[PDB]
Amino acid sequence: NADAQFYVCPPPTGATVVQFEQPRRCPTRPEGQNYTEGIAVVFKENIAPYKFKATMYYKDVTVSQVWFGHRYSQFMGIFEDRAPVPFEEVIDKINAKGVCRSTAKYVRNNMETTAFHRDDHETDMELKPAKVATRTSRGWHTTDLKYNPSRVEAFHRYGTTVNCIVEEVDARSVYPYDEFVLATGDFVYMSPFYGYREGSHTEHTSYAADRFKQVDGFYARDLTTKARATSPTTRNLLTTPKFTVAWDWVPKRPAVCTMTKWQEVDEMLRAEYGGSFRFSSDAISTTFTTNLTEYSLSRVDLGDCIGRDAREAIDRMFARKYNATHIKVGQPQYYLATGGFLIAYQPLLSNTLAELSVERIKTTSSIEFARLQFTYNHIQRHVNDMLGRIAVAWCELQNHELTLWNEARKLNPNAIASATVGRRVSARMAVSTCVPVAPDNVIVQNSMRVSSRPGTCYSRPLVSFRYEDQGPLIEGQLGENNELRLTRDALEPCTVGHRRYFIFGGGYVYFEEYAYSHQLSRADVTTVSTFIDLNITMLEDHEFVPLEVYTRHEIKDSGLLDYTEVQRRNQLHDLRFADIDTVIR
Amino acid sequence: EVQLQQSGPELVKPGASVKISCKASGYTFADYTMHWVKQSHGKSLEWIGYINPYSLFIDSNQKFKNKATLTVDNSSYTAYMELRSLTSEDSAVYYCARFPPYYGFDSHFDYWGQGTALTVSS
Amino acid sequence: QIVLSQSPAILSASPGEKVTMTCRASSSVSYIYWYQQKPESSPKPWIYATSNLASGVPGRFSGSGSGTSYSLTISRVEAEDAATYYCQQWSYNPYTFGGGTKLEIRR
Repeated sequence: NADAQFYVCPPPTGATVVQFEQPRRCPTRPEGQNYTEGIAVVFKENIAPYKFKATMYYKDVTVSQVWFGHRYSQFMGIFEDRAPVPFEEVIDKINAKGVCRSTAKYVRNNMETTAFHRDDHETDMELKPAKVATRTSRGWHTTDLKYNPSRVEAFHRYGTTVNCIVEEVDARSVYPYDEFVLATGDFVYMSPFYGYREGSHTEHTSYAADRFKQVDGFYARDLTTKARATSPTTRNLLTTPKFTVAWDWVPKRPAVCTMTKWQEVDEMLRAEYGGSFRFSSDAISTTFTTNLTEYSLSRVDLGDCIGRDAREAIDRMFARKYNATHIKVGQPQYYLATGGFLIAYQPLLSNTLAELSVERIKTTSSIEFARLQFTYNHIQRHVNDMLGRIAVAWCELQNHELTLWNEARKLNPNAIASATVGRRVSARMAVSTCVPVAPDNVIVQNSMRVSSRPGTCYSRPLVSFRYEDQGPLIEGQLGENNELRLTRDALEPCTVGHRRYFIFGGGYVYFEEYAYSHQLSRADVTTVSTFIDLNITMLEDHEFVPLEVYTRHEIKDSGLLDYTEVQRRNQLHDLRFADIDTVIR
Repeated sequence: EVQLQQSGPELVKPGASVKISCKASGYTFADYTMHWVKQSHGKSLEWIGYINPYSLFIDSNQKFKNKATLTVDNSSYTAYMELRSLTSEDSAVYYCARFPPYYGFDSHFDYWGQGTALTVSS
Repeated sequence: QIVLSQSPAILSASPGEKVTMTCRASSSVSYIYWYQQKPESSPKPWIYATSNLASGVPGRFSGSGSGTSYSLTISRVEAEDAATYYCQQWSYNPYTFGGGTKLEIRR
């Protein structure tokens, strides 16, 4: 056994004194974030159109040209036109009696043109309901057969059909609400909110003033039930060159909003640090980030829905959970969050604690940054709280153990100083140190008996050793941890049953009845551990693959009919099926 | 031609009620609105309100809510204005006027009555 | 109630002179409407839809304006053109009339 050295240091007497470090100032725990309990309503940018109901009144005018051959008949042309019903026929025939006259009279291609149904005299025809289709709105018409002229052989003849159609349609408008489109596909180049009264004349129109009338005190008569309505309304009636549309006039402000309510958060926590507010919601797992200054709702164009929906939702959420435990402090506050979110926040305070330029906000489509800000902060605050508690406990343990190190210096100053300097040293209020030389190739005697005085016998093994090989064998005595002392001064009385292990160079030497028996390895004695185990493993690497529930090619294929692809096929028809180059003379 | 014959009781007691009429002739009485205005001693013209003889819809000045009520006689082609609780400031010339039953650019008082002159005194 | 201040309160004119009378509104109105009242007689329609001339009025009258500012002009003033002229609006409830502008002829 030679993996361990041996050591000789003299008596420590010198100016090299050393002291232990005194207790350190342990760190203070971080105080913690102060929150404000509160109620929030979160708003996004409105992307939905403004939707309203309208009624179309038009006449399908059809004039056909038939040539009558000997055996057959051939259409030579079919002319289809859409004629608007006049204002006076909507009010005094259709809304009044449920009838429409059999003559269309209208201006077309800068000419007043008239058309009689079946080329017959004018009569009033009853509007009857249309044939039912699924997922269609209601409709009414006057005739269901086309009129074609009767046969006179080898002549061209003409026949006119007039069908008065009334249709209910859905109408859609998008900001700045200068136009709207109907369910037919027909644009109307007038604001839905246009009118002659109540200041509405500032709204857009691109039609002449004789095309627009308003009827106050309008009572709608249902065309199926034949029932007149009980409450009046103001109707806008606009005659276009193809149809006349009718709709209710409403004021623009309580109908339209630039924002729309997205989330109602009953428990919204507000924290202030770093010159910002952090609005955390534990239910939807988001944190929003805003500046300290509130946002003025006078900066939002068409933003009257925001204060209405906020005050209504806050009062429900206060009257559902916070009824007996909290009070509202102040009025609702408005904040613009990063990503384009408007937050209406109502601060609360518990009953225990109560001792004393116009513009458009653009929202992002991905809330994932706010949900990553939540999950990061929730893990960060927990790992900083736990590792800070370990750091205050590690400092307190290392200060508490210093008392055990002061009582152990006086017992064994050799081993305590050699454990706190970093090198084996000798030591003997301060402590004075000395560095040993390191010898090896030591021989041990076989007798622990003092021959001079037979009634005594040495406690520790006798050794003989050499500093280097050119030096004499120095007589000494084996000490603690392979320290070979220079004096033979460890005496003790001789007893019975004497049995000893002593550490001798990487293994134990065994003496029985003051006589050398045999040397051992350390792998012979049973090892007990002073140590407390702690098996910390590392967190392994993980790879995040791209993952989507629908690719962008899937969301575009979800539509039934693609306008770019149908027009690309249809306009290639003469390049596939005709010849556009040849001219016959 | 179009004429609005307007006659009513002209001398009345304070704290009473009077009914002015405006007989219409020369046009269909049911497809125009009948309006009423007030001209006190040449100071201004104040609009009272109107009535549609067909749908019986009424839109009125809120200044005259506790003062005037409007009605029609469809069989007689006459409109009526009833002025209750007559004080002396009600003494004025009251006119009747024709107007279209819609709001266009053309819509204006195109025919008038001659005016009944009311006097609240003793 | 919307107000129609109608300046001047009284204007004097010599026969042949071009004169003008204004009507300015408190809020914006869609159209303006003019009426003529001679004493012991009803008002008669004079100018409708800010520019159009009523049935039987002379071509020497013209109107102009939009929004909150309106005007009535005579190219050469005759002696029968001597009455009060009222501007009125119906864009708001109630319909209101202006204060009137009295036209006096010089001799």
